[PDB]
Amino acid sequence: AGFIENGWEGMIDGWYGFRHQNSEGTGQAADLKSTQAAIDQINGKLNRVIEKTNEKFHQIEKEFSEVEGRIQDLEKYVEDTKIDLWSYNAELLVALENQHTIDLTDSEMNKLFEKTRRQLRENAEDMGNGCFKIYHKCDNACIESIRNGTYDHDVYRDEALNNRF
Amino acid sequence: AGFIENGWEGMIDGWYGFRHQNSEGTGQAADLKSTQAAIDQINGKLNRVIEKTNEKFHQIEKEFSEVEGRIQDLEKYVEDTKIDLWSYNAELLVALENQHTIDLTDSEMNKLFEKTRRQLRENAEDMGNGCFKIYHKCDNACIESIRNGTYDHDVYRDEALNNRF
Amino acid sequence: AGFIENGWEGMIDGWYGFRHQNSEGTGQAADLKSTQAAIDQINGKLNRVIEKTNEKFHQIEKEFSEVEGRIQDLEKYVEDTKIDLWSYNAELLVALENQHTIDLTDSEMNKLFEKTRRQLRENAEDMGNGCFKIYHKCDNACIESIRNGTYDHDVYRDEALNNRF
Amino acid sequence: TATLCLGHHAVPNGTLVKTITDDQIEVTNATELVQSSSTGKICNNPHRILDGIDCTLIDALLGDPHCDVFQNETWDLFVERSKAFSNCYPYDVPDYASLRSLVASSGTLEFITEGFTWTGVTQNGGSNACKRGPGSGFFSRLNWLTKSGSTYPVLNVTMPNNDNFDKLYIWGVHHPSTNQEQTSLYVQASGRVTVSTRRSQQTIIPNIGSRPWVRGLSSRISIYWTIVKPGDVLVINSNGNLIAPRGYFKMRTGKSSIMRSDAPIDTCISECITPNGSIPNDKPFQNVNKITYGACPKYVKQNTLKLATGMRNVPEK
Amino acid sequence: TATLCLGHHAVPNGTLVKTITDDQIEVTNATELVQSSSTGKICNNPHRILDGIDCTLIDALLGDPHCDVFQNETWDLFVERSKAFSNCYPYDVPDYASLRSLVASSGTLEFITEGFTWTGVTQNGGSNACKRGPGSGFFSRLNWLTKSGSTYPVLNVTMPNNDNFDKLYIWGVHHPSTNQEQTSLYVQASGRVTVSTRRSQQTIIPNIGSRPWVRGLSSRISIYWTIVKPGDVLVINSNGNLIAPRGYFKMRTGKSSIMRSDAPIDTCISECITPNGSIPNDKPFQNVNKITYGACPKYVKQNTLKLATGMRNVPEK
Amino acid sequence: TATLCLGHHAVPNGTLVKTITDDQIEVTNATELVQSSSTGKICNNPHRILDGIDCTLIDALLGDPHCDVFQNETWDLFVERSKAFSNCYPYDVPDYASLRSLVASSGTLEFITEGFTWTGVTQNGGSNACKRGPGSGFFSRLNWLTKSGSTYPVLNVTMPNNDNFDKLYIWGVHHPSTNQEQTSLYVQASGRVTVSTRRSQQTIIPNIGSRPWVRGLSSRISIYWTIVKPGDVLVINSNGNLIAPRGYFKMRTGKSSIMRSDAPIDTCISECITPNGSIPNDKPFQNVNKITYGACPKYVKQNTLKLATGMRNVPEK
Ligand SMILES: *[C@@H]1O[C@H](CO)[C@@H](O)[C@H](O)[C@H]1NC(C)=O
Ligand SMILES: *[C@@H]1O[C@H](CO)[C@@H](O)[C@H](O)[C@H]1NC(C)=O
Ligand SMILES: *[C@@H]1O[C@H](CO)[C@@H](O)[C@H](O)[C@H]1NC(C)=O
Ligand SMILES: *[C@@H]1O[C@H](CO)[C@@H](O)[C@H](O)[C@H]1NC(C)=O
Ligand SMILES: *[C@@H]1O[C@H](CO)[C@@H](O)[C@H](O)[C@H]1NC(C)=O
Ligand SMILES: *[C@@H]1O[C@H](CO)[C@@H](O)[C@H](O)[C@H]1NC(C)=O
Ligand SMILES: *[C@@H]1O[C@H](CO)[C@@H](O)[C@H](O)[C@H]1NC(C)=O
Ligand SMILES: *[C@@H]1O[C@H](CO)[C@@H](O)[C@H](O)[C@H]1NC(C)=O
Ligand SMILES: *[C@@H]1O[C@H](CO)[C@@H](O)[C@H](O)[C@H]1NC(C)=O
Ligand SMILES: *[C@@H]1O[C@H](CO)[C@@H](O)[C@H](O)[C@H]1NC(C)=O
Ligand SMILES: *[C@@H]1O[C@H](CO)[C@@H](O)[C@H](O)[C@H]1NC(C)=O
Ligand SMILES: *[C@@H]1O[C@H](CO)[C@@H](O)[C@H](O)[C@H]1NC(C)=O
Ligand SMILES: *[C@@H]1O[C@H](CO)[C@@H](O)[C@H](O)[C@H]1NC(C)=O
Ligand SMILES: *[C@@H]1O[C@H](CO)[C@@H](O)[C@H](O)[C@H]1NC(C)=O
Ligand SMILES: *[C@@H]1O[C@H](CO)[C@@H](O)[C@H](O)[C@H]1NC(C)=O
Ligand SMILES: *[C@@H]1O[C@H](CO)[C@@H](O)[C@H](O)[C@H]1NC(C)=O
Ligand SMILES: *[C@@H]1O[C@H](CO)[C@@H](O)[C@H](O)[C@H]1NC(C)=O
Ligand SMILES: *[C@@H]1O[C@H](CO)[C@@H](O)[C@H](O)[C@H]1NC(C)=O
Repeated sequence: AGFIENGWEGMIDGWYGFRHQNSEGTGQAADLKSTQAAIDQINGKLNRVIEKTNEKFHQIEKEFSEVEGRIQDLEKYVEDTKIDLWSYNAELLVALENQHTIDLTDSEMNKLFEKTRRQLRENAEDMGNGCFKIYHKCDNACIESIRNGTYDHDVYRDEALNNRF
Repeated sequence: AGFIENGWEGMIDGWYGFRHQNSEGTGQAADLKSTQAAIDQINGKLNRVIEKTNEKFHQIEKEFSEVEGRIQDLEKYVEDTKIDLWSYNAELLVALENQHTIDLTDSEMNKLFEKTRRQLRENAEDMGNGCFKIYHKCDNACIESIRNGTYDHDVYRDEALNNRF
Repeated sequence: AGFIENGWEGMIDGWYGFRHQNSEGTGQAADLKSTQAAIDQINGKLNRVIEKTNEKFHQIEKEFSEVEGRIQDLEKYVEDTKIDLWSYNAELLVALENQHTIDLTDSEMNKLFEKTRRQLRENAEDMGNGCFKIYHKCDNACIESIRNGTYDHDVYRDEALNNRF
Repeated sequence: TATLCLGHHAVPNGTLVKTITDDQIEVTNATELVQSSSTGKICNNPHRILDGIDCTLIDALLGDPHCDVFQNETWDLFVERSKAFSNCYPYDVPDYASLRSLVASSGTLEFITEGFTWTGVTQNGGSNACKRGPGSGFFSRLNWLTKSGSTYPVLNVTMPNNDNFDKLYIWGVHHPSTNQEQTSLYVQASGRVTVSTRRSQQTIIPNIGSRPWVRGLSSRISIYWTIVKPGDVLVINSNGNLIAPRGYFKMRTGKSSIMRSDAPIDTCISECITPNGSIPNDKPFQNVNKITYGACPKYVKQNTLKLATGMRNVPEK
Repeated sequence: TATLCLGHHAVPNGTLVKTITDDQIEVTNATELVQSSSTGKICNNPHRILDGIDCTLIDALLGDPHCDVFQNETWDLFVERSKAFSNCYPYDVPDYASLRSLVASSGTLEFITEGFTWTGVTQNGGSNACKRGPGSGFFSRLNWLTKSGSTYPVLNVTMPNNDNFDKLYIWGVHHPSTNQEQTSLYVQASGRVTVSTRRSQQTIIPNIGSRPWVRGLSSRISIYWTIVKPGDVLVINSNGNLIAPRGYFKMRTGKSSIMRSDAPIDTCISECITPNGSIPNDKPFQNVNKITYGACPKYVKQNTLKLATGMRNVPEK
Repeated sequence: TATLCLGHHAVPNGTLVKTITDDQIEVTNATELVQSSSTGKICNNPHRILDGIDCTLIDALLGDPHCDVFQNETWDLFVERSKAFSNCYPYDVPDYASLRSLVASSGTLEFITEGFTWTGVTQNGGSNACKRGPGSGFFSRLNWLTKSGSTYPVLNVTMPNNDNFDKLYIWGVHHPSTNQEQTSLYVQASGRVTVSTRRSQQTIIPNIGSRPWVRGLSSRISIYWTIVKPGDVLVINSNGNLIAPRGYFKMRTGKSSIMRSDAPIDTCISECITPNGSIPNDKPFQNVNKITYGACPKYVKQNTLKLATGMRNVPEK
């Protein structure tokens, strides 16, 4: 895909979208449904989904000015144990969350692509670069019909198949 | 997909399956191989895969009736630390397990779809609603052949391609 | 896929690759880009990505030769708590890491397949067994062109479409 | 042509679960992972449960007259009740909690009487604060030694451990309310009690004075203990105020413990005991209590956790 | 024909994050999950912050003349400073740390004077080591009892708890530098102090001898405490060296604590306090300190953790 | 036409791993994450390992005649052996475990002799229970003071810390077996030992009586310690039973520790030491022991954990 080859530095009205070329020239528009879906999943994740702030008050002493022996050794041990475990949880959590963010945003891109491909049916071919070659004249009203989910492939097959084969 | 648009409240003989319409009327049948595969993965997960019950006996005191000072402060601290960490593990684990259940069951649905699509080859088109339009007459024996993995696309291409193009 | 039906015990020059049959006979070659990508992800994961060795020195006593009462009970409790939590982390981590290894290597196989399918475009059909049937004569130079990403589908469509339809 | 539709089942009413990417997603089925309730009763199987009815473990250990039924008793779990009370000569146990832990984990009150010989003293003194039967009495496992005639010798007694197990000795020190009691009771202006082994020693000095009145007495007894290992020797040296051991408790290791609970005990089977009663152990987590015994679910803060047991539920509409 | 291209946005300069499969991947946006800095100041809201300026909590408890401003004071967090110093009769507190913890968590120095009657002794003795105003003095919550005329009776005083809360009593024991002080101060060759309740007792024996000189004195006072619950009784018995209580501190339970910090306090609002000052609590983790109070982020070793807030950044080229 | 087949490799014999969705899945390759074995030997590099052969750390500290080889010795790890034994005047250390921890973490027995002057007493007393050479002796770092002629004065000695480091003083108290020993040894019916600093004091009262016989003696010595910080002062006051310090141990901070092990030490290099011997540290987890020192893998319960290093293995058939 074209979305593997690169992203668009020129797209500022959304995260995912369409770019096109036809007889009326070129243009661009964001897809707001896939943009919002990716955003909602992320905003949820950045919030307190599996963790929250706990309020704590009186606790053990963590710093000492004197050498005491066994009790102090245990208090230090307990605190170091707690820190190592929370530091671990923080590494694993961030790597898992980042792994899921990359995967959900790549998936939203692929979903838009498959969604488009099945709307077009046999009237278009996948060029291997994130683009569909549409085999019939498709003007700006047609491109918007594809973009908003109303493209009717049955009014184009007679032309599109003649151009494909 | 049709499996995104909705599920079937009328399907009770399995989790995944087929519904069809042909010259003999309509019908429905569950796919038992994908149903069982999803079930086996889930039954494993609901079992002691990454966790088990531990048997514990004598332990520290966790409740106190008197104000003692340092030792009691440490005992409470140790127990609160343990609880916060296990409560965290429970949230992360359940959210991860649920994330994997949704993903494995969506994937089993998509696998059945791709499996069907390649059996049909060029004799059918993906309509974008979880359905394949079969371009040749396909009676109830044909539908079962597709369902049990024995459909021979080479005996239909001559008809199916004439109807597609 | 053919990569679901089986792997190749005869492939030793990489992890992923191609096998072919044409007018010049048969052959095999590994795909080094997908082989290295899978390896790099794994070598990273097998390294200290979310965990590292900590160096520890003086610590609490963990074994006792006498019955002491409360302090010893707390020291044992603290150590058992630590062990149960790290044992849990080890089970969850290994199962998650193995889940990701299987998923990334299955995905690299599917990526090579889709990559090949879009290079071939309409000049080949997916046979449902990890193989593409190429509908034009494709000699050893052609097969290498497909393998190294330089296949030009536009010089074959006139032949390939006549053989497909 | 024909249409072949692929899909999956749905249910009229699903349930909500949480995932990494979604806060609430409806699924066909979900199970509950937190056990949030108990039966309110403690099961007497498979574990051996010993209901201390009005006794604490220490009163049972010392031999309080109301706890005579617990002599040589065993348990996997000793259960203390909020109604428990003491009714004997007033006492204290420095580091009470450790003695309670030692005895609870040993799991037995098996007691073996030993031939200690105390000469020049009067043996078996009692009090009206610890009545046994119609008259005065004392703790059944202790021997209150007092003067004989007009004297009280220094007692020096040796009791070797030639056995193959550890012996637990319980002993104590009397604390008179006045200077006029200590010299009429054991004829000594300043008593001391020293108990020792080949590895450690404890020396206790009695403290004279009035404490608040408990059961008619302003005086107190302090309880101390020592453990003698095989090959070691117990030596007791005193010149007054000795509440002597009568023998030893046999120590054991194992699964035994102690819990505080007012829950009743019944004829049922359960591997997990909490102070709110027994709970099922078929879920990985519980939020019934933090205090548990046996094959129990992990304690968590959450009252509920739903684990999807199926796919997303998408109704037909 | 026409071309319809699908894609996603990119940014001129993205940021790197870590995943399970990749050590460094560039993303369009990422946020920071570790709070690594403080304002350097402690906020005085919403928590009640009590700056002990040159006082420690124990000096404020005992009544050191420089800490007279903390009488009947309350706090959610008591802040000790490195500049704090003592300036009164030299003292020690066995298990200092526990007393400091008890008072800090109670959260108050509310003190109620009680009608203790000490007969046959001289009340309110002081020292030039604890000047109050131009002359000698002592800790404001303690009463140093000495001989009266030529005698010192055994003091036996009873103070019952008929209230519905726990009472904390602070008392101590004097340790003279010489045999020539103890018999001129409280006419007694061997003093003892016994303080007791219906459940426990403490008996302290004074230790005669010279210690290093502190503020001109080679003598010391040891501080002890006891808690009397409703229905219980406080009894004090002594034949010399008693630094008597003047009443009790009212005990409370709650969110109160203590911290050591040299950070200044200001007019700002923050729920999380560390010894380096208040920090924001809008991130799940912090690496400012391990010592925290209030609604704080978890302490981690990492100085930074980046969480992707967007997709992979793939520049146009 | 032509056929182009895509696929991946397989191996004749793969290995099984566990995933989230599968309990056992065969993969081409897998590695082991738990180190389950040791060499049975302790490596003497890179850490400095000190084999106490028949000594414990405390006997080495005190100066037991068999431990004379450990004077002024240092270690990163002190290794105690099960064969270690004491052979000197019988002793006890209240809170033994804390002293053992303090010395072990300091990492040195460097000892500096100080000019303590003890007047009116006989210095350097010994016993046949601690023979040194052919005659009687004592612990090398302690000074047993006894009467001189017919008297024993109260000793009052001051030793200031004008250095820039902490000084550890080890001292003790003698406990005679009888009233007929204490008045012939240090002419005193009731001895006391008080050791103090500007911040704390310890007063010990000797306890007279026979203990079980150890090496021919029914008497005992108790060991106590104190730490003097720069600017502070050590003061010792006694009227009998003082086992005097001869100087101080220099305290240090660092990586030093102590372990109990019967494993031999050899000429190899390993960063991780367990009591079963050194182990490799190239795996994240180990199940060799819970007691570890240095750059060690985490201890887990599992004997094995397999991490896939490759893809699913699907044989040709
Ligand atoms: C989609 O776009 C076309 C062309 O602009 C318009 O006629 C049609 O009404 C739009 N449909 C929807 C659902 O917005
Ligand atoms: C599949 O179904 C057809 C039609 O019912 C039947 O003839 C065929 O034998 C079945 N094959 C298998 C493998 O069950
Ligand atoms: C791909 O292979 C063909 C046939 O061997 C060769 O002519 C061509 O130069 C190769 N291209 C690349 C990029 O290696
Ligand atoms: C779903 O549950 C609600 C109660 O929460 C009930 O009123 C409703 O009838 C149920 N619907 C179905 C389809 O079972
Ligand atoms: C759904 O799970 C519950 C357990 O919570 C079980 O009782 C019920 O039988 C399950 N239902 C189905 C449809 O499997
Ligand atoms: C307790 O067991 C010992 C075992 O020797 C026995 O001598 C003693 O009589 C028993 N006591 C009771 C109360 O059964
Ligand atoms: C000491 O005070 C108590 C009250 O607690 C009283 O009962 C007792 O008789 C008094 N004794 C003396 C020595 O006067
Ligand atoms: C039982 O659970 C309740 C919470 O509902 C708790 O307050 C109580 O302390 C528990 N039982 C006991 C006696 O610990
Ligand atoms: C990216 O950041 C660097 C500084 O780290 C700066 O020099 C460069 O100009 C920036 N590039 C863009 C496109 O903003
Ligand atoms: C990216 O995240 C930061 C927070 O670190 C935020 O301030 C910024 O506005 C975000 N930018 C975009 C493009 O959303
Ligand atoms: C402290 O509060 C008590 C409450 O009864 C009051 O009697 C006393 O005078 C108050 N002391 C100060 C210093 O305000
Ligand atoms: C004891 O030694 C101190 C020095 O610490 C000295 O000031 C004091 O006068 C001496 N007292 C006696 C009893 O000689
Ligand atoms: C503040 O942070 C620093 C680390 O930069 C730490 O050394 C210091 O101890 C912290 N503050 C206090 C007074 O604890
Ligand atoms: C696989 O291992 C078994 C022993 O567990 C051995 O007998 C068998 O020959 C091996 N097979 C292959 C193909 O290496
Ligand atoms: C498989 O992993 C092992 C380590 O357990 C390694 O020794 C071996 O060389 C690896 N084999 C392959 C095929 O990479
Ligand atoms: C130990 O070190 C000190 C350092 O001043 C030295 O005086 C002393 O003689 C040394 N002792 C031994 C046994 O080497
Ligand atoms: C005290 O008993 C011991 C035996 O432990 C004995 O050796 C010693 O001589 C006895 N001493 C007295 C005071 O009779
Ligand atoms: C060495 O491992 C064994 C378990 O096989 C354990 O029993 C033993 O205690 C360990 N070594 C030591 C001396 O701690």
